[PDB]
Amino acid sequence: GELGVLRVGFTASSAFNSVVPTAIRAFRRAYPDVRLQLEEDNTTRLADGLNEGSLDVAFLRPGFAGSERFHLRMLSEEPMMIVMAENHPAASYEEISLSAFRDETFLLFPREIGLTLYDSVIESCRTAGFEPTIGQLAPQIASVINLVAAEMGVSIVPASMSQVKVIGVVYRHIADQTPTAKLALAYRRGDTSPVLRNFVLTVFP
Amino acid sequence: GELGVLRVGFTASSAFNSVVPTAIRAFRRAYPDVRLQLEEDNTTRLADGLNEGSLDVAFLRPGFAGSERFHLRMLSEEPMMIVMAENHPAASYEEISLSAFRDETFLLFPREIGLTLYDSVIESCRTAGFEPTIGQLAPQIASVINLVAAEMGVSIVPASMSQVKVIGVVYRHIADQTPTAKLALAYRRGDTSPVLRNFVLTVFP
Ligand SMILES: C=C(CC(=O)O)C(=O)O
Ligand SMILES: C=C(CC(=O)O)C(=O)O
Repeated sequence: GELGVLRVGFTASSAFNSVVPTAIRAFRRAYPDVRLQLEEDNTTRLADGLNEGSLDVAFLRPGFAGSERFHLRMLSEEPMMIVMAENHPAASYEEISLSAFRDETFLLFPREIGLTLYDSVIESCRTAGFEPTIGQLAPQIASVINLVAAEMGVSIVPASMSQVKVIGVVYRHIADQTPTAKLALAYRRGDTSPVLRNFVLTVFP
Repeated sequence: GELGVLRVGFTASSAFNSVVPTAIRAFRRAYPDVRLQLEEDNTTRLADGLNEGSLDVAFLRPGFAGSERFHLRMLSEEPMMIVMAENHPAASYEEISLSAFRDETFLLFPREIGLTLYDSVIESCRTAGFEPTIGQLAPQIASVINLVAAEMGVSIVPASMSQVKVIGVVYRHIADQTPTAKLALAYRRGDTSPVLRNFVLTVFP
């Protein structure tokens, strides 16, 4: 499996986690004659792509319905952080608890694209003792961060999204809970393709 | 047109330009009873969405084939910048000329999603006197930046993408040419909807 093409998907936020570019670069160097066709889409779409054979492997968020039909190998777990406007009152706090936002508007992406990550944001607020008020939905976490800059609310994001230094936003660690965003390598059961095997073994030497 | 829904599209990179969140927030405050349905997609898809009626207005890049069928109002022009790995030899230069990359690999997004921006990157290199070697394609400019962090090549991006401070990349202004990335508000000709009118007049008071 030194020649051919591999269709590799990942979520938009997952690309900001170092494991994704690290794996892509490592595979390209070890197997230069395998063309990587890269697709950026959310976990719901990536799982469907794996199921229908339009993707060969994906960096996605584990836990979705039917995930037991695929192989899932954990690649990164990272804390979740609050993103807020620089002038938000909580930005002056020495320690940030989620209860400070019990009456704040949360911006999010539409649940249907990534149920597990969306639900983990809601449950984080529930663990802090409140039902969050969800305001404007935006398509991706980067889109949400840009609306946070316009003071439309706050959000909770994978820690690696703190690289997205939109002017006028700040990222803070959460004093509660330690909610975590998870990234796994996903691929079909009983797909014995040697190219896929070479990719999986590159990601997990 | 104080009630209803407006379907608003924008490209993933365009959200990092302040005009997009500024306009969305201003409209939401002036017309709270109009629901904004936000879609993030590239200029090719946004133009098709406007044509088929699945979008009402878009922040897109002007110049595409058939653009004369729509209204296009310029909203922002910004310089384009080089994004490269922090350890690239040109990162030490006092002034950055595109000819320094004449033998470097350029990473880009697939041309079909945004012909005008893609072609402006190629022509920038041509104006500098070389045909660029295009390496790995990634789906969006943010995806490309993350691969630049893995030292897979360099790219040219709208200046506002310099907010995307992926660890291990740097952004530099270009000594040549002044290549510019353009953002326009696009909507259908002869669409007399009062909600759309209210949005357009919010963006251009
Ligand atoms: C918005 C999401 C959630 C998902 O696709 O699982 C992401 O960027 O990872
Ligand atoms: C990749 C592009 C080009 C386009 O969609 O016109 C962008 O993010 O703006």
